[PDB]
Amino acid sequence: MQNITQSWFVQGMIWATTDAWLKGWDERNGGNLTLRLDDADIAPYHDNFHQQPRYIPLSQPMPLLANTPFIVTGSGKFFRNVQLDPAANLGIVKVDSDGAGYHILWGLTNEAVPTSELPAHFLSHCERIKATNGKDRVIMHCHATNLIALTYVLENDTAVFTRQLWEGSTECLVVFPDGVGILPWMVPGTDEIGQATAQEMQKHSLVLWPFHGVFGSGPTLDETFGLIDTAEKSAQVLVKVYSMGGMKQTISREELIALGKRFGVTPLASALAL
Amino acid sequence: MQNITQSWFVQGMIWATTDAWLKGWDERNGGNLTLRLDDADIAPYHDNFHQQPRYIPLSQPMPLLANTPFIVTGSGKFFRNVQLDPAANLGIVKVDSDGAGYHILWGLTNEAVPTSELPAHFLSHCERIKATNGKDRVIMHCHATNLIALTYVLENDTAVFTRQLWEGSTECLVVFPDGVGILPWMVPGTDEIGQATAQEMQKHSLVLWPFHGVFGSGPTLDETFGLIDTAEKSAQVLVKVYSMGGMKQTISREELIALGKRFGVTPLASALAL
Amino acid sequence: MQNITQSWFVQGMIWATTDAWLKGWDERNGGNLTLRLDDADIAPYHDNFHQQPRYIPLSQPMPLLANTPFIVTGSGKFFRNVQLDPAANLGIVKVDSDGAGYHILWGLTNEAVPTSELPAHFLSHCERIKATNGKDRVIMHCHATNLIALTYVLENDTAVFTRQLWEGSTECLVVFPDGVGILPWMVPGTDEIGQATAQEMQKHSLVLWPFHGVFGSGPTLDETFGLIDTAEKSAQVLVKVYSMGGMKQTISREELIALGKRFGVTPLASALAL
Amino acid sequence: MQNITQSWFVQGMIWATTDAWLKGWDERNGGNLTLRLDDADIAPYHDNFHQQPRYIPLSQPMPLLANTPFIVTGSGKFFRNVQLDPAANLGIVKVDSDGAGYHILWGLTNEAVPTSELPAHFLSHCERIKATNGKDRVIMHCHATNLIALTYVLENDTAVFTRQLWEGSTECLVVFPDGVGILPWMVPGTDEIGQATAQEMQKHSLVLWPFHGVFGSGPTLDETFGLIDTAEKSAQVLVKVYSMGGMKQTISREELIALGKRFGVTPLASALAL
Ligand SMILES: [Zn+2]
Ligand SMILES: [Zn+2]
Ligand SMILES: [Zn+2]
Ligand SMILES: [Zn+2]
Ligand SMILES: [Zn+2]
Ligand SMILES: [Zn+2]
Ligand SMILES: [Zn+2]
Ligand SMILES: [Zn+2]
Ligand SMILES: [Zn+2]
Ligand SMILES: [Zn+2]
Ligand SMILES: [Zn+2]
Ligand SMILES: [Zn+2]
Repeated sequence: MQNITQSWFVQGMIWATTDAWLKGWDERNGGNLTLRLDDADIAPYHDNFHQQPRYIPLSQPMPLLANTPFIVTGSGKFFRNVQLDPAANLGIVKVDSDGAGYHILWGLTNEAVPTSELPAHFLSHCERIKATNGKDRVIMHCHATNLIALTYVLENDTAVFTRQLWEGSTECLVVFPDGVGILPWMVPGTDEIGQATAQEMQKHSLVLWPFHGVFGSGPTLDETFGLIDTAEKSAQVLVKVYSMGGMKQTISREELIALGKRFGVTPLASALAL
Repeated sequence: MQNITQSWFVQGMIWATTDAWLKGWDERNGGNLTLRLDDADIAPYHDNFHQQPRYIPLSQPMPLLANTPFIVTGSGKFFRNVQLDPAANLGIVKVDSDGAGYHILWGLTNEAVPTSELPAHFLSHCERIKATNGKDRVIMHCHATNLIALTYVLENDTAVFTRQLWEGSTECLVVFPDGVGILPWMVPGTDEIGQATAQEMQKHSLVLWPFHGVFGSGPTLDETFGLIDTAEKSAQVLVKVYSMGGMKQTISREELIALGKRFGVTPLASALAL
Repeated sequence: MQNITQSWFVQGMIWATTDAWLKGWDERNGGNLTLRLDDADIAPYHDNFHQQPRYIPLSQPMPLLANTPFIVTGSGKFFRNVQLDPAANLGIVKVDSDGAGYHILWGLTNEAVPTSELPAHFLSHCERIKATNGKDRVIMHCHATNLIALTYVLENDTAVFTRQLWEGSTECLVVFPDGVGILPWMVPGTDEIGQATAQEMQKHSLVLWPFHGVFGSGPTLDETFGLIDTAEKSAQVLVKVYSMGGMKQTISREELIALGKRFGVTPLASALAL
Repeated sequence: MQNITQSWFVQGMIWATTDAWLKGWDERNGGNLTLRLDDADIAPYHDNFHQQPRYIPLSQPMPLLANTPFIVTGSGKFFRNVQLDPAANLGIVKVDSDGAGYHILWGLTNEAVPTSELPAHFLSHCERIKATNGKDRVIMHCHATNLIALTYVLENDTAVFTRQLWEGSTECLVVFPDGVGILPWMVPGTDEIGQATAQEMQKHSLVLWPFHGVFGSGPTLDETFGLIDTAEKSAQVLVKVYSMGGMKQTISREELIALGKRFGVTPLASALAL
């Protein structure tokens, strides 16, 4: 066999955090990542676990997550460093039988704790489980540069921002037909931002935090990264276009309608009506 | 000997898709790549082939491709992932004796299929074989960032866009004297876009899809990548120039004429007449 | 055991200089880095030391640094090259018992000397030791591209520049609540710039040199790099925003106040009053 | 011992071409590089040489280069590929006893030839040998993106362009006090451009070719790359500044004078007088 560091999920967390770091999305400790696992994923490795797993209570219980293991990035940890020492910067946590707290089964060495945003990641996992009949398994936050820049110049409105993003690369309507939900600026790490993000996650796989960054959900690390990368690539194109004095032409409503029909998706009505 | 993963063509596909990924041209599954092989390339490795190669019919037969093997990127596959698992993300296909379909000789594991754009890649291969007396072997699509951005600000016209690209780096006229053919925006993955792209490929080695990306043809992976990289580098320069308020000076018609004479190329007349 | 090149501190210097090089912050010999060590760090490796450590006097003695070892980048050395040959490009120096000079214990082969800016790094180390009760251990200088660009377009004033940086990413107020001190342009490598930078370091962990670059202080290589990376990422966002015609909206004073309260920091009053 | 591929000079050529490729300066075959060697460099490896070195005549003899070996990039070769197969993409050439031609001692396999710009590189080597009493050993050409972009917006005049570059990063006056000589646009690969570049090399270590790229000279690969990287980094800053609507403040003549005095350099008078 092998050590847990060579598992598909530890190697996956490494690749995702490194690639996000390399894109320029995760300065310092900016960003966090949680992946919902099955018991079968971690089972072969139980003797690599901490002998006496630390328990941390959850302020709000999440019975929908009872008995569920996750691999998570740590609080104050750098995406840059994950590849260098996965055990120091990542943890495997398991929510207990009534969803009242979790045990830290592996990693987060030297008394590290999960991302301060864990109970918020958990709330969004809950809404995404319901919204997708258990398909979604990942919540990813990063400081995607061009998407951030756009929040200073575009109206911070779901329909308006979504429509520009759709225009900025042909694939975007196909990739996120439900659009990108945009919150008002909120104090990060608060219960209130967690709740508001989870509420937006009911209707969208992508949520923007003006002047701060993006939140994405998806079934796998690759698909979730890909989702955020698609929105950020469109944002990159838009920044160049706006910098050159704006669109002389663009993808029309008629074209977006034809696109949604061909790919069997229902584009967000408000964004499409503009 | 060696396994097929170490062949020049599998290693070539890996390098090309990775480099395109690293340039920022291939977010998510954006992009696709097909390379026409000879029987001699794949022959040493036949016992590595799937035991019972899956057959897929072609909607339109292509007898010009009868008996021809290709290595191709898979549908829904990420350029990012090719280096990690070539067999999962790439396939070797061989068109049958009457060009009615192809067998999947190798790769595309777990029921993966070639790029949904395979019959379109095939149509362009056909036109490029005819246009170059069999020299061209590669069709490459990617989401080249600056070229995309320019399609929102420049007139989407072959002559006009080609002329700006020629101006944006001295080598461009020498590298693509036949210019870049620009289609109207079209729904991707359709028969209609495949046909229109193949028609443009009769007269140009590079074709642009407004608000979406670029298509290039060439004799080798390196030369085809190089061709697209040249156009995208010129586009990068132009974006910076337009962002700084536009050209105060540029390469003149007189200079472009002198350049084409020295290098023994015939610049596209309409682009040169501007 | 191991050679000194595999120590945490030599490997740390390698990663920090390489990453800064990869970010585009350290063309040629642009940039310098010094890390304050303990005797326990270098002790195991004393027999790897130069047999007869070269002594260099300090123009101004620094008794606060008596007996203190540092690992430092060399004068005229390239950040790019550190990874290739740490011993050629890095040195371990130890300040003597009265702070009158230092011995070169290791590295800086072929008669290389520490960064010409060593006595200035030392002055800032002194002010940062006092300002943080010995917590700070690193002084890092680099040519952070977007921060440089901003010094041609923003008022070069501590309060004004700090406030824009806070606005340019939500985390910035939390990461540098004391702000970024901005000096007038000064001739580099002079006693005068060393003194002025050290004076600014009394009140700020980050100091800008208009038309030149940034200086940061912190307790570890990672945290200091992270600090500079945070300011530069905000600057990158601001450059894009200014390029697109400026802020239509931004983080308000009210929001910054709420942010500082939640995170338990006191934002620089003058920057906050704007 | 070792094979020639592990020599300092083959490894140096690899690093220089790869790094230039990674910076985005060398799309396709854009760019070329020649390094003047001594007989002592190549001597240990003579039995690795081609058995019967191919001879190529020089159109104009260069007796100043008699008996001199060089390692060079090949014609039509990609900087990207050098790391993959140095022998295919690089050659060691040795100019014969009267400077009438050269033998290809090593590399350029499969009938490859040195950069079509070899006799031009050679002419500049000659002028740089004279200008520096034999210190300069490298001629490097690349398609440095931001420097190219600036040639569409700044006056293509030595004094004017040099002065902006000096302003764009404090170190530039110190690094190239003699300035950057700017030619008119010329047809590349011609005798005329070779001559004009060599003439500019009498007075400058850096020469710009509008709408095309840069040429640099220096004593080592690192120092020459560093020289070009410095000018390109300043150009990058200037592009951002011009994109944000231009300089509100900048490095003054008075400051540049003070800078040149401190560093013991004589700034180009015409650029300084502006
Ligand atoms: Zn965040
Ligand atoms: Zn067990
Ligand atoms: Zn919504
Ligand atoms: Zn596409
Ligand atoms: Zn067999
Ligand atoms: Zn056409
Ligand atoms: Zn500096
Ligand atoms: Zn000892
Ligand atoms: Zn201050
Ligand atoms: Zn060139
Ligand atoms: Zn011999
Ligand atoms: Zn001159």
